[PDB]
Amino acid sequence: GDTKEQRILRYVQQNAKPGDPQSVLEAIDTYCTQKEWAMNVGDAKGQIMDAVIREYSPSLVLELGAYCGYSAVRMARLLQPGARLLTMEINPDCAAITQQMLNFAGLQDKVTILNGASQDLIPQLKKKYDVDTLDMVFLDHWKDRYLPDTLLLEKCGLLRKGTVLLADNVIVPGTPDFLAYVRGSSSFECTHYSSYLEYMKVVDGLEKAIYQGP
Ligand SMILES: Nc1ncnc2c1ncn2[C@@H]1O[C@H](CSCC[C@H](N)C(=O)O)[C@@H](O)[C@H]1O
Ligand SMILES: O=c1[nH]cnc2c(O)cc(-c3ccc(F)cc3)c(Cl)c12
Ligand SMILES: [Mg+2]
Repeated sequence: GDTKEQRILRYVQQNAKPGDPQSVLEAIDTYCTQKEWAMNVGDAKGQIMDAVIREYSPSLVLELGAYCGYSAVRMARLLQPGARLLTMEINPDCAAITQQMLNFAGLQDKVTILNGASQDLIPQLKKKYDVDTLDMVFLDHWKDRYLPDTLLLEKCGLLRKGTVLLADNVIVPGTPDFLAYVRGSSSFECTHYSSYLEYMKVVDGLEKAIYQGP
């Protein structure tokens, strides 16, 4: 009766070392490679995300799209003490898996799961979650939302000079509108990171777009 996501969690629960985030990541990677593909950011693009977290050391990170919690584990494990991750997930079943995955890895104290559509939650961040500004945003939910969620973040005043946006899948499935925006706009300084689609040999990439403000 397991969903694909419950199958991933079941595999982690019996194979990974409890309280060990790295072991959790390794187990998910193993499942997706050997048994059944899933849309985790994956290890190859994961290395790029790790480098970004390490370089900028964000105290408040926002993730759009949690799924099974793979990327939340990846990022949370690298956050400095005192730092926090907020992750938005529209699907309550995925939000449940993500919560269990974080609990297993022992990272539940660094992460808060917000349930609902990013378009609905973003305007609530300041009032309802005491957010000042964000240090980093990881966009990895659905391609049609990348551009409007970015403008929504700006409109709500959640980005500041230096805020790092990191977008997954800007090549496959591809996000031409978002790319047109960050690359064409003086409000952003951009870097493309070429890599591979999770657990595949197909080329994909991340885009890092750093907000310069007005
Ligand atoms: N508008 C939206 N707001 C919040 N979540 C959304 C959304 N549109 C799609 N999603 C969710 O975004 C997820 C994309 S898959 C996310 C994978 C994850 N970032 C990882 O690397 O581990 C799905 O679980 C889907 O339910
Ligand atoms: O919808 C997605 N949201 C967040 N990340 C995603 C991802 O990393 C990959 C894919 C994808 C790419 C190619 C393919 F053949 C099937 C699926 C999707 Cl579709 C998403
Ligand atoms: Mg993705």
